[PDB]
Amino acid sequence: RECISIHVGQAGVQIGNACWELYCLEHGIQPDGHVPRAVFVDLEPTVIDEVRTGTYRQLFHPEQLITGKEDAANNYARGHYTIGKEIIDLVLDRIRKLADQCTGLQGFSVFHSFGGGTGSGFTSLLMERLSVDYGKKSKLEFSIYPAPQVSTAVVEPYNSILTTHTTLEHSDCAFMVDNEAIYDICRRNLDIERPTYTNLNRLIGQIVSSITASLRFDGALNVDLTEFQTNLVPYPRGHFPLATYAPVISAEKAYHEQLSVAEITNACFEPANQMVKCDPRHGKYMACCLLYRGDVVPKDVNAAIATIKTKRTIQFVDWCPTGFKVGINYEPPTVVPGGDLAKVQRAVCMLSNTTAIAEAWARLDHKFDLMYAKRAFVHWYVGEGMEEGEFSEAREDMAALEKDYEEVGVDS
Amino acid sequence: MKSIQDCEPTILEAQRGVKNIKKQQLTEIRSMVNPPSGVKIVMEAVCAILGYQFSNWRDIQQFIRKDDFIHNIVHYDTTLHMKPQIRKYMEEEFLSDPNFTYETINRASKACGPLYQWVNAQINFSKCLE
Amino acid sequence: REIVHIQAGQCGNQIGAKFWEVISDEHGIDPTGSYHGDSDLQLERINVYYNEAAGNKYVPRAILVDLEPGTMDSVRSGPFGQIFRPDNFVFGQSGAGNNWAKGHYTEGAELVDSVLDVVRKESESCDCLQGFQLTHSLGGGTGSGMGTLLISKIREEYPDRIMNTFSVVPSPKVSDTVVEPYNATLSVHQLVENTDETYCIDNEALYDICFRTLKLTTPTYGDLNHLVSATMSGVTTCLRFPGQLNADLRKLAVNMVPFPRLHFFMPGFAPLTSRGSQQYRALTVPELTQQMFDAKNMMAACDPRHGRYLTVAAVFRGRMSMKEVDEQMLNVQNKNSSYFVEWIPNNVKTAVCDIPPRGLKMSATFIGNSTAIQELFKRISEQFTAMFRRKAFLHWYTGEGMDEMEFTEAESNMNDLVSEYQQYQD
Repeated sequence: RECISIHVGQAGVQIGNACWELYCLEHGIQPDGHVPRAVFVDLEPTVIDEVRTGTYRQLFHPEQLITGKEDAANNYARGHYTIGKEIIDLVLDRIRKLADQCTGLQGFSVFHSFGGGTGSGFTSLLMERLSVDYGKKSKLEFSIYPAPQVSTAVVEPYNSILTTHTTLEHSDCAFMVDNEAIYDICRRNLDIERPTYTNLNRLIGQIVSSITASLRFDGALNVDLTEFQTNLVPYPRGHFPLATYAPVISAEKAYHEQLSVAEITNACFEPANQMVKCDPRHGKYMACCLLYRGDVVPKDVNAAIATIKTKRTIQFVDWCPTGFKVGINYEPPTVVPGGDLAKVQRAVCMLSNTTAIAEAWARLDHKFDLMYAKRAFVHWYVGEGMEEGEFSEAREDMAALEKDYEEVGVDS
Repeated sequence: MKSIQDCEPTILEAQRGVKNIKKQQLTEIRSMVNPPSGVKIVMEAVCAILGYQFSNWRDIQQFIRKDDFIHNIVHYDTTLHMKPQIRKYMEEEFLSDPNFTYETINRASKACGPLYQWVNAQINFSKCLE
Repeated sequence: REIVHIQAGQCGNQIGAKFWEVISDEHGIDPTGSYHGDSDLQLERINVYYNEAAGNKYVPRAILVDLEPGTMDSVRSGPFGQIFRPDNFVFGQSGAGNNWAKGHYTEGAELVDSVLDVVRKESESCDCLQGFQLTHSLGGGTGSGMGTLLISKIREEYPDRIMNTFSVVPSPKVSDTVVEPYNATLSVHQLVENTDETYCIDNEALYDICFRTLKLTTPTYGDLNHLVSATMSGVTTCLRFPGQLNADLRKLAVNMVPFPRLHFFMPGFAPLTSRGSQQYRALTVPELTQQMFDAKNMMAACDPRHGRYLTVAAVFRGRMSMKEVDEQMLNVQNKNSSYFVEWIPNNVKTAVCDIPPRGLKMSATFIGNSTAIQELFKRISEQFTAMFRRKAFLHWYTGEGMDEMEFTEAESNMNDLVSEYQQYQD
């Protein structure tokens, strides 16, 4: 049943902030009735501060917007050890007043960001402290992960090679977006040239309502959070979908007759419409979840998938021969006024586990190398009670996750 | 013979100990607001070797930040072994801890080990009339 | 999280006087100290820069330091002079007796205490201290001697914050001052150990930009000063408004320095339009970068172009398509790919706050960390060595109780630092 959510980081709160709006619209909540069921954590006030003021003052009981007040770092170490340490407790307490406000949830949608103030490091220690206190539950993190070129910091590389080992072993399944790869979509398929961190967030707020939210409206052939952990993993390692959503188009490429079921599904495999610069052309897929929602009738799907099943550019991997799932829900997506998608009638979120993400792992491992290769920027981390270890071991580690996501290709 | 014997090739070893170090390694170190515990015990060990009275991190920043930190190191006595009791102190205090352990520190920063090697030399030569 | 001025010296007073002219105006504050703005947002963070006094007048937290005392009778004479609360002004009676040594043993060495006092009494009246901006020149009396002493006390009482220093370096070919190289060199050694973020501005580079980029006939020391303050509101203050992506003071610093030799930056502002001549309707973001990276919109000595940048940090601030920024920056990193350092892998650190500076519609400070700053310290160090070489003025120094040997020290030292910057000219 319903399911707490933790946004940590400059980013993560913004992501929330859109996303939480949509929700509330979705069930027809005003800006007041019941009360949201999640938390926002950060070491630097200003972001959360907007939230305390802008409409939606009400609609959180103010316990749960925990904000630090000291620095935000911008550098893991500090955020993990040193500063952040102070806040931990106090956060940890709310979700434990919040766990026991409700029965039988399944997990924690984390949204935390792989650059931002807090929030490699911090998250690192959070997902870790949850993992011991709630060893059982499900931990889906939607993380935002830094583009192959459009980096905006000079320690994106340090933070993200530090993060992997903390998320690898402790979050169940970690979703990836990247900012850069989102940009195309807004330009071409939607047709705006203003895509702020605020537009993209309106977008991810849609891909999330289709996992969870929507499942909770119960439709016809329903899929569920455990299911994943069976159907998308296929081994131990925390494996990582990439997300894709399907009919993205704007409100006057709307008129070009229906979006057939058949189409939208086909439109996903198109490596110019996914979300993470990677392109699946030489990836092998290994597992999909196509969740449809709106008027999609099982048969339709169960035909359209057949076509794909034979398209042969697109490779499934040998040692699986199956691999699908289908979500059909009702509830036809709902459309946030200050957003930009059409009144569609059905859309399709296929997320799927691919050896293509061998790509994404590369760039950052590469970037990093250059910088570590001199030592360069080290002193901001060393000096925060974080070590020379953590550098070496979080590369050597992540390399050795990267040979697995290749090896589990192709070898039958 | 023309030898001293007692710790002899330790004082030709302790000699590498001073010739290792590089100023830029200090400059980064002295900037470190709160480096790991592995740094911290080593710096308490230098402070004793130079014979500042014992300290703790806050105080140590205030001390190390000085102009003459690096200068005193470069100006120091490699041939000192003249009756410090800092030997029996440092041993009761530190050479009895296996976390005062070469490796941990040896990875620790760049060249923190060479500094540990330097301290170690200042102890293991201080065994001079044992 | 809130932060605390220190205005040492002649310039160091003078700039100040405009800066609080700016900053105040970005929060709708009268001369008196009472607020009259519009949008609550203005008033939300005053704390960074203020103190609330009873009644409702927010008095700026500064300290006004000087070893003579007509300075202060000018700062309070000003148009935005009431503001400070009198207790802050610490004058002396000597004169900026224009000898560094006299300002760093001797006359300032005395005065120090009547300043630290006001700093602790100020420091502990605010919540969470963030850092101190210390503004001053390597020119006059109090600036290089006395202020470079000052920090050595601060950085030992408050040994963790940051320390911005805005120094008005000794502008090579538009000098006064026959001792310059003595007065500079002695302080730069001291800066490079103990402040974590230092910004060199130079009067003739500063000049330049005002008759040709602006097209002003008569550049008053006052105008110039006025221009400097925009880069300093623009760095900090901005992030003490909301944002989009938001870097900040710790961050800005914490994204630059690739090793730890403090590293001195170079400000560049960005929509400068020459008055009547530029009401060509044309503001976006390709121009803002267009402008900014242009080697005649540096406020500081050299032209970037003989070296690299190591890090760059563009803090934009108005409405914008956050993409078109993020892109732009990219292009810039590719068109001039030649010299941008090929072993740091991205350079820009974009930040984007979110309110415009008053009349404008978006502005954007640049803080470049170039290796071109070899080419200032050579210049300076040259003039010194050459004139030191014949001991040649030495006595207005020796006699204040400092040796010669400091004059050696400082040079060597400081010269070696230039070496470092050239290693990454590779």
